[PDB]
Amino acid sequence: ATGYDAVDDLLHYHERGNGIQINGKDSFSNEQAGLFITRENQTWNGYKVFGQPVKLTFSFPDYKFSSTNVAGDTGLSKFSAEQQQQAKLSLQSWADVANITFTEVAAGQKANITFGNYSQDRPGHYDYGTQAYAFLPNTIWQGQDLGGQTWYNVNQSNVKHPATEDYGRQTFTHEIGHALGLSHPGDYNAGEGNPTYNDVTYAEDTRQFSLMSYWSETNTGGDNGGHYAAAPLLDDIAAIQHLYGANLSTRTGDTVYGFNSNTGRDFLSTTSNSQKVIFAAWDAGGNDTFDFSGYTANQRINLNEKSFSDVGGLKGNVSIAAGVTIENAIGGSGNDVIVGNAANNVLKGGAGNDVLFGGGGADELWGGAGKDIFVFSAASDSAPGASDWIRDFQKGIDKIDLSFFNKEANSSDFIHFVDHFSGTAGEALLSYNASSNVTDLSVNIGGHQAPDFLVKIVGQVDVATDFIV
Ligand SMILES: [Ca+2]
Ligand SMILES: [Ca+2]
Ligand SMILES: [Ca+2]
Ligand SMILES: [Ca+2]
Ligand SMILES: [Ca+2]
Ligand SMILES: [Ca+2]
Ligand SMILES: [Ca+2]
Ligand SMILES: [Zn+2]
Repeated sequence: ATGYDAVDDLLHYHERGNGIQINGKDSFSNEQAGLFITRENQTWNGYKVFGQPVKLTFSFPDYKFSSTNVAGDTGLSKFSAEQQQQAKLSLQSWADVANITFTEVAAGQKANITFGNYSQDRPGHYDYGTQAYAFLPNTIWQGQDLGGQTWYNVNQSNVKHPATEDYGRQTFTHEIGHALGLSHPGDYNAGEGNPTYNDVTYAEDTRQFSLMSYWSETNTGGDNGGHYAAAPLLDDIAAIQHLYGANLSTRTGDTVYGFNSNTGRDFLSTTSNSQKVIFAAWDAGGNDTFDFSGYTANQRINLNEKSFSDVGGLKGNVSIAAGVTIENAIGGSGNDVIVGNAANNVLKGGAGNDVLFGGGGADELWGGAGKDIFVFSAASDSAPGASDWIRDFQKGIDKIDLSFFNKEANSSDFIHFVDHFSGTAGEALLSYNASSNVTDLSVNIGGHQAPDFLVKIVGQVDVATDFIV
């Protein structure tokens, strides 16, 4: 396959919405999913009151063991230090993406959101079957609002030890989601008490898209390698930003995600090949980098909004929220596909045989070691006055892929190299400056005397060996 083939594949990964069908189910857009996840229309600001900020209190009540909660469970207890630590990280991950402020109050004081353990379904009888539950805002029961109560079965090791068992951390984030107004992404009525993914309302009801889902990411072709996302995923972000607005203050500086991270978030960071990230990135400003340099797997990194990447040997485990511009990407030692966006991007392949695609804007492309391919598919990819730079081209090793153009023209003779321009569309001209070590690649795509495409290349280029046309 050409570099362009790989780029095209990654660009059309997890297409959604616009009425298409997936797995025999309706596909929802990110926006549609956010609305459906919030279909109960309940918020802490009121019924059908959307887009407004909120300040909420939370606490860890000192629940009495022989007490019985509103759901009929007993053997209650206070959250441990470990549970409190992880719950606070889950709270923060919601506050990162929407205009929610969380403030802890004392155990005995009235709080909007509470956390408690249960262990028995009736006195003296331990429950090994259930996991957790919570009540949405404005859930009125016997005249009282249950909204904000969250409850967890501490017999489950993941609930007891969420710092080392990542399903426990996901469960905290999930139940807080309910406490904020999110539902499961379907009611699964057709399942009649024994539901499966076959009972979803829309195809993207999986853990690839929402941690409010219980269905495996594999149902949509994801693969999280046995791990569970700690923090709100792509459609969760749409849902909670619908409810309380997008947080425009978050990570507005120059932010590095992955290796060498300055996020100060465990779920956005890694320090080793074995530590696998799973996240949907929310970022409100600055010049940002997806640094996946420390992974050995073949990776696919897409810097477009709402798009999915294959990172660290997982599939569809990294994504970028709607409205977010991520500028730079760094691949690992594997054979990577790296696709930029309309902004100026710095793309670095690292070792391995990589495919780089800058797209629009003035991009800076580093193949690194290996046999790399730099792909172009529009004049606007590298317009005179905003040219791409390929900063480390090695003749006889790297390649420039212009194959899109002759495929589109259905002609082997559209793109062709000449020693001088004539005005004929398709002409390509190489000009080598041995003094500066820079080669110019100019192409007349649109059919004018002045070329409308100019790539600047550090290094010699051998026309006989270095192109895919
Ligand atoms: Ca940033
Ligand atoms: Ca940015
Ligand atoms: Ca690489
Ligand atoms: Ca770009
Ligand atoms: Ca490389
Ligand atoms: Ca290279
Ligand atoms: Ca470009
Ligand atoms: Zn739930």
